[PDB]
Amino acid sequence: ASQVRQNYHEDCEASINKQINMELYASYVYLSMAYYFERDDVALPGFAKFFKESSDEEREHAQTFMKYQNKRGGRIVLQQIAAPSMREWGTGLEALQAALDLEKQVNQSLLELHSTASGNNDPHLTKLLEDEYLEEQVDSIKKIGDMITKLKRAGPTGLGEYMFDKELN
Amino acid sequence: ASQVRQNYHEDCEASINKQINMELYASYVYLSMAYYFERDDVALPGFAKFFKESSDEEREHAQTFMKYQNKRGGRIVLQQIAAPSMREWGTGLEALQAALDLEKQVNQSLLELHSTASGNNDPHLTKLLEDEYLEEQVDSIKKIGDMITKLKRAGPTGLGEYMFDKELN
Amino acid sequence: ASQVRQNYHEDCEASINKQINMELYASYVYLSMAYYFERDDVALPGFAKFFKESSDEEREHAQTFMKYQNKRGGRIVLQQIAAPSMREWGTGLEALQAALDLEKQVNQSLLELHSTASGNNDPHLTKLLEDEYLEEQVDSIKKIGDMITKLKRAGPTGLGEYMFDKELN
Amino acid sequence: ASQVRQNYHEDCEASINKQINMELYASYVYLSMAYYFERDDVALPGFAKFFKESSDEEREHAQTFMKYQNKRGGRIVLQQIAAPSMREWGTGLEALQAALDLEKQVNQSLLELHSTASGNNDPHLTKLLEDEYLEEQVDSIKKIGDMITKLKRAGPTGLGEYMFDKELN
Ligand SMILES: [Fe+3]
Ligand SMILES: [Fe+3]
Ligand SMILES: [Fe+3]
Ligand SMILES: [Fe+3]
Repeated sequence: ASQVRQNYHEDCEASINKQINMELYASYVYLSMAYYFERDDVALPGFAKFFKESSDEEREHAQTFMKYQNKRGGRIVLQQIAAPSMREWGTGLEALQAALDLEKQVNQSLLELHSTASGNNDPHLTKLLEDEYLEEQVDSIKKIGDMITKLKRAGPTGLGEYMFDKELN
Repeated sequence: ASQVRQNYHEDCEASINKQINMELYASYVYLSMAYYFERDDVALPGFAKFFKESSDEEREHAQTFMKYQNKRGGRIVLQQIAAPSMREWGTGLEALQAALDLEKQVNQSLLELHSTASGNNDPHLTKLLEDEYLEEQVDSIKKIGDMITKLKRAGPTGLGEYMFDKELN
Repeated sequence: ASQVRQNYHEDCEASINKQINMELYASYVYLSMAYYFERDDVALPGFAKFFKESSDEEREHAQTFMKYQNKRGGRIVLQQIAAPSMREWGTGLEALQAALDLEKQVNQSLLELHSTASGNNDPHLTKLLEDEYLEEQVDSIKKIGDMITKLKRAGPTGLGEYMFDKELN
Repeated sequence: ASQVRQNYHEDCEASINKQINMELYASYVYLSMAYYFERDDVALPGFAKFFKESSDEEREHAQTFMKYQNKRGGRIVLQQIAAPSMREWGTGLEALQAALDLEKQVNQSLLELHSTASGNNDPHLTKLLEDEYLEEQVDSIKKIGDMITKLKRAGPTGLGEYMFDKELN
């Protein structure tokens, strides 16, 4: 064990590692989405910049978990990162319904982790998750939900999608 | 009691108290509409900003009458504020016609209050109403009218509404 | 309907709607007190400014819950806002003890709402309540307490109240 | 008659002259009050500055009436100015109850004049009075009423009056 380790149970150390992987996976789906919308036969630069910033952001989240793992005395164990579930991501609206569901799975994974931290009476870890991750996921979800409604209104394809893309840039 | 009351009749004092309630109700209707247009399944932020400013400006008008009541010597009587007729305000065009409707009611009330003021030979109260309320009300009716015409032209729903929303923002 | 709702239970949604009403009522009580202390026969402008800011900060809290309801997926239900228990709030000290009383009621409500949030394992709702409401409420109770003690020392009426008013300004 | 005179009835010309005198008289009472409070055995510099500014202000009002008399084609007829009703003005509170009543008489005289202007269908003159004089008198009255209440609270004499005077400076 570690010299700084205090009130840090093996269960929570294990879930932070699985969470790290999950965040890297989401970062990777989003990176895949960013350059999909930069294809000449797609050409949605607003959508691309948006999923690029999302990929950055998820990768940021993984690093903060890694830093926390070290801060409490746990040990970072890095696993394989899966291929993006798709190689081609469809229409703008389809890519957004995808990210909505993906941020929801992550939200679900984070809430299960907060439950683990309560159960093990780790107030430091519950505060971490309530302040850096659960706040972030709920805002992210609401933002994409707004976007899905806005994009459906403009017409999810054709001229409306062209205009919506501009406003996302 | 009061030491400033001069040429201030009781049915004008009563009218002002009843007007303060009407203004607070309208403030709460526009507040209601404000947040309706933030629901993730409505997502019309321009409509939301326009109605939040409207809630503000109506609450201001109520405050201004409260200040007036005291300036003249009358006594403020605040009644309960009715719940808005709706929880869901429908489409952007339906909410605009609701506001147009509502502004005209407030205008009619204000014009009755102006009449009562003349009837009792209160030139101060008429001046207050003419400079502070009837001027603003007729302006605000003309604007919501312009808005309704523009929105019907842009196509009341669809891409047009998405575009008309962005100008309101 | 909503596309963002995740881990958002109905009795928390209901509590938030009932809390929004409570906040709007308190906003209207402080509004009432605000203008009471402007009557030409009361003329306590420091007390008036303190209660007008209080009306503002309570209306803000209601708005913040409204924003939260939408962020989580719940649906805002606005009820009628009761008329304040009084039209004349008595002396400066009597109005302060009224506010102290009222703030504690809101605090008790908020603490019940926090309890309901834990009961349903909503760590987001507890975090919202802890950072946004319980923190501000306990601060505001401590301030009105300090105020009440100072005003009783300065002599609750008389010259002391005239002087204590000027500090509040 | 005059080359610019249009829709200006002899009645309204006559009342503007009596009003001019009245304003000069009030200016003169206030000048008398200003230097009363500068006596070594009184020494209330706040009260003095306040009635000095009032004397200025009333004298200003008389001039604006004179200018209006010329603007419409009437002719300024200047009468004797009475001695101030008192040579010694008593306590601070007594001087303020005096000015309150004096501004009320003037308000009464102005309202009678507005009535004359309505009766003669002179919209220019009713607008003049509603915008430069009735607005001014109601504010003045409310201000002095506030002051009478504030001063009674501080204790209308002794230490409280000393402190109130400072705040008026
Ligand atoms: Fe993440
Ligand atoms: Fe209004
Ligand atoms: Fe509150
Ligand atoms: Fe005057």
